[PDB]
Amino acid sequence: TNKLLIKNALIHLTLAGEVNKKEREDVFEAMKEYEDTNQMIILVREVNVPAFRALYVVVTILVKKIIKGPKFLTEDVVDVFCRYDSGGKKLSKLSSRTFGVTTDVVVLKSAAI
Amino acid sequence: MREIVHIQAGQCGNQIGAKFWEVISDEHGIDPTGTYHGDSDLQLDRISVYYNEATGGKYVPRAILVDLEPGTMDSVRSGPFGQIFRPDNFVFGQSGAGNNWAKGHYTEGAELVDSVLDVVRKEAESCDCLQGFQLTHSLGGGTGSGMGTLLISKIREEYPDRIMNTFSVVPSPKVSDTVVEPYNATLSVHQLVENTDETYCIDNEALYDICFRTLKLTTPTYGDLNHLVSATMSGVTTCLRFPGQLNADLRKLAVNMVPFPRLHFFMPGFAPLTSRGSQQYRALTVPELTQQVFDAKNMMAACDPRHGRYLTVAAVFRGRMSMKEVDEQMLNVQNKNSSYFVEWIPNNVKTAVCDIPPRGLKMAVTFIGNSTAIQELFKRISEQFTAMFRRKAFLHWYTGEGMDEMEFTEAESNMNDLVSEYQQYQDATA
Amino acid sequence: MREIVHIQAGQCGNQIGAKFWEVISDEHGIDPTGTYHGDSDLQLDRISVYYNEATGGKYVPRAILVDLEPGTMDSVRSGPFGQIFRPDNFVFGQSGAGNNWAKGHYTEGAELVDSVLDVVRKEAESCDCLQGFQLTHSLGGGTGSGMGTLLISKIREEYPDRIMNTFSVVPSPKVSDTVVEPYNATLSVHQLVENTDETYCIDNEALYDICFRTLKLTTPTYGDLNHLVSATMSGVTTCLRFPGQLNADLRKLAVNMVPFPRLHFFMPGFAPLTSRGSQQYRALTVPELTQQVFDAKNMMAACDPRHGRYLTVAAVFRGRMSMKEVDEQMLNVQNKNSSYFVEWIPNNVKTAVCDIPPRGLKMAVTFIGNSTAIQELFKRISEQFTAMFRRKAFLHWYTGEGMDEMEFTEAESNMNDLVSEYQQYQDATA
Amino acid sequence: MRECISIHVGQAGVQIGNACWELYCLEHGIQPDGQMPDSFNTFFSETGAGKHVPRAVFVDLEPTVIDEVRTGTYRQLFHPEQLITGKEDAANNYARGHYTIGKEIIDLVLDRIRKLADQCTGLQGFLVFHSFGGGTGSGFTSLLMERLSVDYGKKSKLEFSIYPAPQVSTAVVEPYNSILTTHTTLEHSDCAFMVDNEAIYDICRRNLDIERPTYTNLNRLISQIVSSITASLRFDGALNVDLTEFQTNLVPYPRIHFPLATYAPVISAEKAYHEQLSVAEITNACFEPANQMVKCDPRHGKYMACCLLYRGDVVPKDVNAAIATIKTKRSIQFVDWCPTGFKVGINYQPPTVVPGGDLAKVQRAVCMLSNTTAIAEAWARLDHKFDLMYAKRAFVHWYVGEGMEEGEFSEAREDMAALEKDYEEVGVDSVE
Amino acid sequence: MRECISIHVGQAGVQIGNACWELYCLEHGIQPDGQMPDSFNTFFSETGAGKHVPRAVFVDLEPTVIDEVRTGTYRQLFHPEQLITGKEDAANNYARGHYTIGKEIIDLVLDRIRKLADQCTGLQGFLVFHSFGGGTGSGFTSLLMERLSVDYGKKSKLEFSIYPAPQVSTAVVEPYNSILTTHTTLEHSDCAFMVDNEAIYDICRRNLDIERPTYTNLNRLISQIVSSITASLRFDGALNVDLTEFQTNLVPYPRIHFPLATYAPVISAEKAYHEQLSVAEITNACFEPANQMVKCDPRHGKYMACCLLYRGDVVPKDVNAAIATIKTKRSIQFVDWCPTGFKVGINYQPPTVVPGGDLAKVQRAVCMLSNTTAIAEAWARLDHKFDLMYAKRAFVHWYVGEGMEEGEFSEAREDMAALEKDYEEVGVDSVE
Ligand SMILES: CC(=O)O[C@H]1C(=O)[C@@]2(C)[C@H]([C@H](OC(=O)c3ccccc3)[C@]3(O)C[C@H](OC(=O)[C@H](O)[C@@H](NC(=O)c4ccccc4)c4ccccc4)C(C)=C1C3(C)C)[C@]1(OC(C)=O)CO[C@@H]1C[C@@H]2O
Ligand SMILES: Nc1nc2c(ncn2[C@@H]2O[C@H](COP(=O)(O)OP(=O)(O)OP(=O)(O)O)[C@@H](O)[C@H]2O)c(=O)[nH]1
Ligand SMILES: Nc1nc2c(ncn2[C@@H]2O[C@H](COP(=O)(O)OP(=O)(O)OP(=O)(O)O)[C@@H](O)[C@H]2O)c(=O)[nH]1
Ligand SMILES: Nc1nc2c(ncn2[C@@H]2O[C@H](COP(=O)(O)OP(=O)(O)O)[C@@H](O)[C@H]2O)c(=O)[nH]1
Ligand SMILES: Nc1nc2c(ncn2[C@@H]2O[C@H](COP(=O)(O)OP(=O)(O)O)[C@@H](O)[C@H]2O)c(=O)[nH]1
Ligand SMILES: [Mg+2]
Ligand SMILES: [Mg+2]
Repeated sequence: TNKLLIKNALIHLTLAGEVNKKEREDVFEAMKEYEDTNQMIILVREVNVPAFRALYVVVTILVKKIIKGPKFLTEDVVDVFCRYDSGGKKLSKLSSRTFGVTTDVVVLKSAAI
Repeated sequence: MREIVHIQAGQCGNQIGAKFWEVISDEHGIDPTGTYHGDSDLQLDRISVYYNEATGGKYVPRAILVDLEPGTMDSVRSGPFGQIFRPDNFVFGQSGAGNNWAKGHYTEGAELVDSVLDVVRKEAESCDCLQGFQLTHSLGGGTGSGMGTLLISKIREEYPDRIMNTFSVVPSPKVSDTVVEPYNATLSVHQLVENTDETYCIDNEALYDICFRTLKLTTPTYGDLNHLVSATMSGVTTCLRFPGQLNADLRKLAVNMVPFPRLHFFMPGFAPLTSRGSQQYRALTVPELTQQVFDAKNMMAACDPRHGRYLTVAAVFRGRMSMKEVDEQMLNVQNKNSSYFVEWIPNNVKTAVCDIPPRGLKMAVTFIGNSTAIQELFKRISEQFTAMFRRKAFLHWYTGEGMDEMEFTEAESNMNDLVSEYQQYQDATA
Repeated sequence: MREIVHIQAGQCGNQIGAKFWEVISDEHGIDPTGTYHGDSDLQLDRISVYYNEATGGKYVPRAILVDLEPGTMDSVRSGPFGQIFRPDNFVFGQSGAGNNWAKGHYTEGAELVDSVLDVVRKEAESCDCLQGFQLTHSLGGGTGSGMGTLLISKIREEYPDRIMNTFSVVPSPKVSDTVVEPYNATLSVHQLVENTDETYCIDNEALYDICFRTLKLTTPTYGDLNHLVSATMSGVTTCLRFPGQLNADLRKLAVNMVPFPRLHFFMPGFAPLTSRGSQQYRALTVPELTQQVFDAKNMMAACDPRHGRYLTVAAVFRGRMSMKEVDEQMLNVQNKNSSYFVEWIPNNVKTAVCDIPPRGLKMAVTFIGNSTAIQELFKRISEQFTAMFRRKAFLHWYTGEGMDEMEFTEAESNMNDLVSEYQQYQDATA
Repeated sequence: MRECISIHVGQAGVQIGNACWELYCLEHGIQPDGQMPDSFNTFFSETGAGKHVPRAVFVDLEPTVIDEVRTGTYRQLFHPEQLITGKEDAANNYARGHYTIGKEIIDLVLDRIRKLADQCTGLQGFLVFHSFGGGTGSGFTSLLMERLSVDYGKKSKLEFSIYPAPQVSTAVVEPYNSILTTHTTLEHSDCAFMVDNEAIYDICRRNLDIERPTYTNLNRLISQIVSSITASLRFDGALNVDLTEFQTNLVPYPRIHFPLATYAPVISAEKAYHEQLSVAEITNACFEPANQMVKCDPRHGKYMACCLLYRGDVVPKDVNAAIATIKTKRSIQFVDWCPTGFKVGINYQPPTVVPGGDLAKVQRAVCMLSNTTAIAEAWARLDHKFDLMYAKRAFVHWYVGEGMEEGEFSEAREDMAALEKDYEEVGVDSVE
Repeated sequence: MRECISIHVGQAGVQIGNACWELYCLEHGIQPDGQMPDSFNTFFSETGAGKHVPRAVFVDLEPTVIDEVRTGTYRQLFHPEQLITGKEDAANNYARGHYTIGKEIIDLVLDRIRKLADQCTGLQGFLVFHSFGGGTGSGFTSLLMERLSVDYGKKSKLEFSIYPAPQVSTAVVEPYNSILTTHTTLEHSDCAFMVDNEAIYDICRRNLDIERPTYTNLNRLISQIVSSITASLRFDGALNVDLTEFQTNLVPYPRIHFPLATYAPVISAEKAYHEQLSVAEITNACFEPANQMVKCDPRHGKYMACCLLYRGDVVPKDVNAAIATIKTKRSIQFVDWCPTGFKVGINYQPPTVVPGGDLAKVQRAVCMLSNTTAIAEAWARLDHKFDLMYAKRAFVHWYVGEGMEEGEFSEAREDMAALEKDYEEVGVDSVE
């Protein structure tokens, strides 16, 4: 999997600090019964400010829903397809429009909302 | 134009203000006498924002000094930068407050208010265009919490459409250097939230760690704590009185910053803060000046910013730099702190740049926070007020000086409503 | 770009690194202050692989110095090349581990660990593009085996897609300078085989013979054992920061080298090693530097290379030479050692050439071995572990510091599985 | 002959004007003192004595940047009755620049324009320089378009509006000053230009290798674009364009009049070599997302109409060669109902370099002006800020107690609600 | 005219090109600063000002060797947008040059090529220089033949692959980076040249009496061979050959397109005397095992289609006399089905000596590009190295954890399983 890439990104870019300690501790154990799933991706509202809205899984081609947000993902509704950089805790924008083994950070579209 | 009258108060602010005019006279090259020795002619282009000019090229600080004992006023008049003031402006009584909000507002405050407001009226006529009044006091004592909040309940009566920034040195959480500071604060916040547009709430305990951890000192005297506070006091209004690439004043730092008519409690911050020998190990760059600011250990208010969320953030810079570096770094620290910023205010980073650094540095940031991180500061005061009211200790010094017991229940339900607005109208994210 | 953060820990790793930064300052022409005095501008091409560049042209090492008592920290700060570091980096405790793996990982290490990882986080953001982390410690002691392997159980939780080379000065076979070093090592190899990509294991006994036999010295001080170790630490990364013909880095010296995800325990080797007066008896040539390397009496790990077999071989050369002589001699030593290499890996010699020699010589070779000949190093420790656990000597210092007796059963079948994987997957020939 | 006056509202207008009126003095040999060592009689009504003075009004409410003009390099150039100061700024309060303070000095500005508007007879157009951010650049244009479209009405008016960026923000009520002015400036403007803050930094970093630019250097790249709209009023050309022509060629409806500028070539002095700069080369540089000056993907929407204001030694056949390449391409897709929406103007003067400036000395240039569909996303942005900063009624009491009814805010979104549907209306194709 | 661009993937592609682009500047009088004190319009899209800049794309993932080009002798020559750097190399990992890092800047290369293919209309071919060793070399190339054979498709494409040497080796996964790229580069290349590292040391030691060569002096011999293929484009000859003519005569089947160079005279300066250099002398020098730049015995297998590219002072009668000797000789045995598989190109210009170089100034040269059968043993070699490094699953976890299925490794040998049989399928003689 890429389990250390998402779990590091949960408490350093998306849900970080004393404010949302109710929030992220609720969603560690929600994906504890999961994460044997070979890939999980997160959702981000804007590339301007990376904030958490949805944690998703990819079960082997269909994106299931887990804990707010839509249920299935297509190539059309998602604007960018990014990669979590570990060195500077920012978002590496991948050039691949489709899915991949590596990508985790996605941003939806206001036309899909 | 756009003059500022600098009303002082209390034992605290008169020793802050004794250091603040030491800061301002050096930026404009002013001696202890009152003449001019500055290098840049850009100094005297806006010397009339603080300094009325008199005969012989002398300048006087537009400053009104208020006390109830002749104690600190005798110290400042004999101290350095003491002869520069006007001997008419020194207003003082003889009874002395002596740590009593009941005395500083009714017993002695409400008898020597007209020896002050006439001198205010003299200086409002000295103004070409009245901009706003700044007051320097403390919620802890008796004079600065009693006489100041009487004058704010008189100035907005008389000058209702001018901005009123107050400095109130908030009592620290751990040590209590006043036994009735839960009674000199709660009876002042009631008077400040209805008649002040902005209040630069500054703690003490957080200001010692900056002297300990960051400056790396051993013996922090008050001459090196107010020295750091007056660095921030001039950092607000320096964008007014100097040419900048992106200009700002007291009003632009009021309109962009106050969303609701009650939530106007600011927690400042300053950078760079070097050491004496460790000054030559860090790079003096805009990505380095900003990352110093947005931590917790360089907030002058002793409350955790990671508890509670920011609403509006001002970053008044100084010095000459590159605007892309600023616009990049106001994003880069907004990317990683995006969990801390609030949802329903997008692009909540106000920016302003000057073109003159402080005298000796190369570049400097002055930070003006506004968070829900100060909800536990008032939760602390409203809980110390709760225990001392149930035993009703220390009550006979107030009731005997003309004050009712329901007024202590008025302010406690007042502040516990205001703590809820940092919780009701914080997490409303539609 | 491609920055390297140099964490130091323990008493040993700090004294190694205090000689290693003496090396790097001299290749790049850095004074004791931190300014520049080098001759060739090729030093400053990749000067940002180890150095945050501060103001005034000064450079500071990207170095984080960790200890649990200020004994060695007071030595290095008052020693030579001591002022070059950052006084923010010197994070240290007060209690001291004192030869106790259970103290430096649970008791004292697991309380002041977040005072280190903030400065680690601060320097990863100082990077332009993070390449990897090099830790310098020793398995024998308490701090370098307890505090260090705690940090690898934190950094891989934080920086999982980077490379983590460690130097761990292994206890020598014959003499033991620590009573419970069979307990400081077996509880550390468990914390290195799952979390480090490569590990340059160094024995002590082999490093005394080279000072005795080949260098021909009488009194080998630690200032001349680490001096021979620091010649190798800057023998690996010198292809990453200098323009060579066939370039290699910290990653190409990991992908070509580590066939299975567990067998990453290396044994270095340096040449030429002259004497003080016997240098004028040998021709300084490429067929002469190679034949010095592949013997037994110039391996820094005290294990007989003829016992067991190599899997892979890396021979990082330095200095300017001819690429046929390299291609010939790497063939030639595989002719005569054709029974000492392994069958099922053909062309098992990785080679790279730099174009700048060490300052003063003409050419130098940094050999990076990899063999099954380190199976008896672990057969030695896990047999010393076996008797001292049967009588369960020295057990109450660990049980009383937060540890169960099952952990000595976990780590014992751990290493006895590792020795079998140098025997199960050694003689598999097809 | 034909004369046009310039108005500089707010700080962003004045500091741009400090860069414009440096450039026009250099393009004609005009000294900073108004001296010079006949086509330039459009911007400079001269004295009978030997001195040219500009046709400029620098209105401002705070006296900070005006005193930097009165003490700057161009002290002697201006007539000091033009430089109009004030007392206290509107200070990012929209009702403090349209109601409270700007009403006090509205007679001094209009009467000073009234003296300039009867200095000649070819009163051509209006150049207004302002932003949308602050309280003057959008709070005093909307009053000054209210007056000058009642005094004159039948003229042509140009607004060079600095656009509020999607990423970079130096204000907090930055959407509480654009929706308020678009209630007013929509139905009385002619052609409002959009220039973005963010998209110039991508052009200053990548295409110039300047990593640390300044607002000195951003304002040069807007002064060059302004000096190519009015290039034909100052120089003889093959195919001249007029300010009375841009209202006709580029405004297909009484609502949609929002073009986004585009300039080429933007390359440094060291990269002024190494390429050949044909007009087949410099035209394809304009039609890429690498050279946009609004942060929008142009390959999302469709170009309705375009324009190409070439200048320098340009061969008019190769223009016709370079255009015919474009319309037969895959990515560039116009709207179906427009036959072909180009409009080409060749002028005979190369752009002049500024000393100590960024740009190299090139021979040919282009100021593409494009009224495209894809700015609708940039208008969908500043409704979403109004969607969230108004359900909680943030920052409203600074507006209500300054001569402004807060029932107007539910009305001004319906202005923008219709305008977002109009780009969706025109962008689809009328079948049958 | 007829223009051909050159892509230099990997370090070995760059360092060969560092020796190539020294030679084209000398073979035309071009200074290193792009100056000169009409046939050279095939690699040098010149400026209108006097400067010639090469048609070359240098791509690399690690910034080391690019900074040696950006500080070398040819600093001023290149257009600096061509020099595409990266951040961190693929580092002998195939799935780090095709999935992880190569996908980052694949649009930075293709869009930069996109602004070169629209500089001339005679887009002739491609010259991808790359090795098989490194992670960039055969890992970023196989993505680029994927992309350019979908953009262009119908063009002609040429590789110059530094072959992994049979006995000497400087990597460990060097038999992994070739079997993985041959799954990808086979169905998109059209003539992939094998040049061996080991066989050049046999020529530099023996035929030159230079005992200590360098990669400076092994690249000179590959720079002379590339300047013997494109010599007919750059000069006038009696019997010219073109880069569409190589792909027809040399590819007898859509799989087998693996030729190997050969070059005579490789002799020193002291032995430039003592013989006579007739074209019947040096022709037999090409057909010796002592002048084979792949370490294989040519007298084991057969030649399917040789090709001789003479140049300099060459008389075409003696060529026909030299060929008439060869087909009657005993050891050289062609294949039965081919009638006669020669293809001769006589050119006029001699090879020019490089100053400080190895070779003498000779009058004539030959680049025998033989497509032989005997390279099948060299493909039988890298199936033996694959299998003993796959039954133990050596080095697999550095591939699986970088975006690569480990079921694919049982398939790329099945690619080579058919291709090993095809040489044995064609090399036999069809009876009846
Ligand atoms: C006049 C002259 O040329 O003197 C030489 C010298 O004579 C010899 C004998 C040196 C010398 O080495 C020793 O005496 C020695 C003593 C104890 C342990 C190791 C070495 C030399 O000290 C060492 C020194 O090496 C360096 O300067 C390298 O840069 C080296 N630097 C250090 O080790 C170093 C020493 C002190 C302080 C800081 C650094 C190095 C090697 C590898 C990687 C990085 C740096 C050299 C060439 C010289 C002297 C001075 C005598 C030799 O060693 C090295 C490492 O170069 C020993 O055999 C070589 C051959 C050298 O010719
Ligand atoms: N292009 C450009 N924009 C600028 C420059 N300086 C400031 N701006 C923009 O100006 C906008 C702010 O508008 P202002 O006119 O200054 O505000 P105002 O309140 O109306 O006027 P003042 O308060 O009197 O300065 C911001 O969006 C800035 O990006 C500059 O040099 N160039
Ligand atoms: N003929 C020749 N071969 C070279 C030269 N430089 C390197 N090589 C060969 O290149 C092979 C190594 O693979 P490379 O592709 O060059 O490595 P790289 O291009 O740096 O790729 P990465 O480092 O993995 O990104 C070895 O066989 C070297 O002998 C050179 O100048 N000439
Ligand atoms: N920062 C700062 N705080 C001060 C100083 N002097 C007093 N204080 C604080 O002021 C509070 C006491 O109030 P004080 O002003 O002296 O009493 P008052 O004269 O009745 O207003 C305590 O919290 C003190 O720590 C000073 O010079 N600097
Ligand atoms: N090579 C080398 N080994 C050292 C040095 N100092 C200590 N050691 C070795 O380190 C081991 C003791 O560990 P130590 O690091 O001092 O204890 P710790 O501080 O608890 O990690 C012994 O095997 C020593 O021989 C030194 O300077 N050089
Ligand atoms: Mg302004
Ligand atoms: Mg490489």
